[PDB]
Amino acid sequence: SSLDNIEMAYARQIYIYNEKIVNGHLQPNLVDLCASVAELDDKSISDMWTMVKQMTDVLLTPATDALKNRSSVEVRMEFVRQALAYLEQSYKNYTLVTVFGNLHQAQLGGVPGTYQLVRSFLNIKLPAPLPGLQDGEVEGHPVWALIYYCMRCGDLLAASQVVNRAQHQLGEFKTWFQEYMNSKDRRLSPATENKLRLHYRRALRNNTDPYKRAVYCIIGRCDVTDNQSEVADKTEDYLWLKLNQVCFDPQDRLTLSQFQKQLLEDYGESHFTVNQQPFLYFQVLFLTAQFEAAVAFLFRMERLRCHAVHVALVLFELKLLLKSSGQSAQLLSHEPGDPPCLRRLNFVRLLMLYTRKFESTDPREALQYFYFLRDEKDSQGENMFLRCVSELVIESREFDMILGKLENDGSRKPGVIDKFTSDTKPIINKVASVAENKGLFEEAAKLYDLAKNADKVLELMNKLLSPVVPQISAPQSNKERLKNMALSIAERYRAQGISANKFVDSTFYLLLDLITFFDEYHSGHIDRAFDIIERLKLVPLNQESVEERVAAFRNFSDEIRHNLSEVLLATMNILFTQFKRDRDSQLRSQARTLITFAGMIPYRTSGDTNARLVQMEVLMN
Amino acid sequence: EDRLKIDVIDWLVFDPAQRAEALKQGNAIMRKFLASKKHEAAKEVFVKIPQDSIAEIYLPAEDDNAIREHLCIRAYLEAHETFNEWFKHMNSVPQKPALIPQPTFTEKVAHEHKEKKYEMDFGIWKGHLDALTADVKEKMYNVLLFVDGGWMVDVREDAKEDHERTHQMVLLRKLCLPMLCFLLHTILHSTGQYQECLQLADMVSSERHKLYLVFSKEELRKLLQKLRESSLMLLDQGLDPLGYEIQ
Repeated sequence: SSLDNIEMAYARQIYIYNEKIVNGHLQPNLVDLCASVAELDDKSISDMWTMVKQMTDVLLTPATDALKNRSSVEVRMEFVRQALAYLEQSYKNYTLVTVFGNLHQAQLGGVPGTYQLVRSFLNIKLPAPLPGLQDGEVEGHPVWALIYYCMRCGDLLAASQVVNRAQHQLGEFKTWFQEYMNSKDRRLSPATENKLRLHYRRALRNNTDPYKRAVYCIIGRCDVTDNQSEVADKTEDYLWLKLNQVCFDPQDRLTLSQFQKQLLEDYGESHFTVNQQPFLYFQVLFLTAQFEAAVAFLFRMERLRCHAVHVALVLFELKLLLKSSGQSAQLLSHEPGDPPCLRRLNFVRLLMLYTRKFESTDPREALQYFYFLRDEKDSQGENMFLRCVSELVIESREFDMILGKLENDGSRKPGVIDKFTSDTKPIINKVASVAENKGLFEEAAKLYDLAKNADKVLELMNKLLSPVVPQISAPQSNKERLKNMALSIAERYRAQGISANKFVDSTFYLLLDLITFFDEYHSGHIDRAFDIIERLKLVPLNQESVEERVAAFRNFSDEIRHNLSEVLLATMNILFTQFKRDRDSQLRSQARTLITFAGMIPYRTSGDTNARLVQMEVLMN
Repeated sequence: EDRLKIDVIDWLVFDPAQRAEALKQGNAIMRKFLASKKHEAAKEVFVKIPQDSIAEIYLPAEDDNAIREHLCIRAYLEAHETFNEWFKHMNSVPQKPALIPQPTFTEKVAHEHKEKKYEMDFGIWKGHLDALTADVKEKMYNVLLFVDGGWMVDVREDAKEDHERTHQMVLLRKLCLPMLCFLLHTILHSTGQYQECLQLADMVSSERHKLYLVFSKEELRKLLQKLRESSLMLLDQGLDPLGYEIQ
């Protein structure tokens, strides 16, 4: 097996999600089905899916195009809020593990109020007082530190409580903050927003209290260039600092498009992967709505291929992933007729790479991933899922497992693909078609016979029999192994009343009779073998039938005319033997008949055959 | 391995400066196939040899013989191309009209016509036959009586030793000259030319060709039981064994 522990667990989860859609059940939450395995690994992966769920848990317009949802200002706004809510909660967990040694340890004693937690967080991260703080303290801590880390944790209420106990010190900041907490989308009114920004810009552009600076332009979304590096030293603190500063419809203003493009264009992977920590960059792209970038990026880490494919599937089963129309493009690209700030993922190629790894010895699991390509076609029109099953069968040669083995008793035990579509007639011909083009007739027959395509089964069975008609049928020979399959196809084609056009069909049952004629001839059962050839009315034995038999030879399958030479000789040698054992006249007359027939028929080795036939007739007299 | 050999010919034919080596090797290759009677094999090679090879090449003992051998081989092939046509025809004789005993007066007339049309076709199927018999015969005498030293027999005697080829040329004579004789006998007998059948015993025994040395003792007797058969039909006609009027 080519699948690692983690990859295998995901496969099982994707089998469920397929079993549900294959039986018409409720469309379960894919993101939940993937996070179910994440908990079996380190929290590096669990915290990823947590971000994936929260970033995709946005009210969408079902049955709407992918590009439309992702271009709409409506959806683009909720992404920023879902990310901020993740950066705030994520930071809140950092504040817990900073005070208590373990999340469990914090829980048993009880998670304290965000206010008392933050206070018990300031104790550690600033034990001694910084001399540059302003506006005094509140219950033993600087008022601005409390406000910042409370807003950072996302509890505006806890921050407003701090403000209520410092009404005299904070001046007019109270009426401004109380408006920020009330107004939605973390934005103030243009009039009041103007009043505070100008005040900050007036004489507080450079204040000795960094926490004061941070809060002001987090509330006013100002000084976008100043990264407030004094307080936002971590990467998440930067993302959170900026997403609280982005704006929507000219100076000192930043928008999501600029920010998202500004980040990866100027400070690409190189900047965010110098510490050899891959998820850091992924979180930067995913929490900025650049899902295709983050997916391709994370898909290149050979250790995190599994995770990047699935986060792509989630975005794909939620009409959020922007697929690349052309299949000839690179993995990541920007369509020419699209804005430059969005990118597109060649989803078809993405799955095709992941599959090649475990498609060789783990076919069942491969199909589960090929199903997601059911909705796509190629330039030639083939259904992508169907084509992927053809290529996977041509390579793996797993016919019984994937296509269903058709035993020699008339049964068709369904295969693994039967689960996904009930119309399995084309691919069985596709797979049968190539194997036919590769001279693998004995297989192409079994495959065509699996799809009950007798036109092709009998055609190929005619080719495999004609060479072996006069041969000696011996144990385990190529004659027995082909005759016995032909008879197993004759019964199942009569018991089920199946037949190809009379040309293909007539020749097929005719060869089977001839194969019996030589099997009796090679055994010495001369009398019995003579009777068979007489029924077939293939070789004339009375002079009257020569005219009609000669005309019939003209339109009989060349697979029959080929073996005419051996038939005449065996029949002659049959009469020849019976002569040495009135009757003499009758054999003599029949001997003549064979000669005149052979004389009027142009066929294989007519030279040596016509001569031998005449000699055997002379010895009779 | 058939293709390996028939394919090495196009490589030697491509370069006109090696036409003498292309022919020589073409001969060898066709000598192996002839011993197996692979005539479509031998001929598929025979066409690859440009039809104007002989003209251009113009002489070492190895080139005089290979030119002769090539034509010998063509004389042999053409003696099988025309026989298989002739033989194919011998086996396509117009069939007698079918009889409908107790006929209606309708079936009586359809049959008076089918019987009169057949008595036109059988005349032409002797017509086409005679012309395919006159032609296949000529070819069989071009091989059997090959001009200037017999078939597959070098005229040039100053080449360097090639036991493989030389013994391949003796063999080809012992496989194919008994076999061409027996065919010609079958052609002469099939067309009722019995007097001439018996005159195969002059051709063979002849000291001019010494064809009888290419025969095994068994093959001889067989040819002698073939001629005694033509003789019979000559008695049935009222003539002596050899076809001459009984005075």
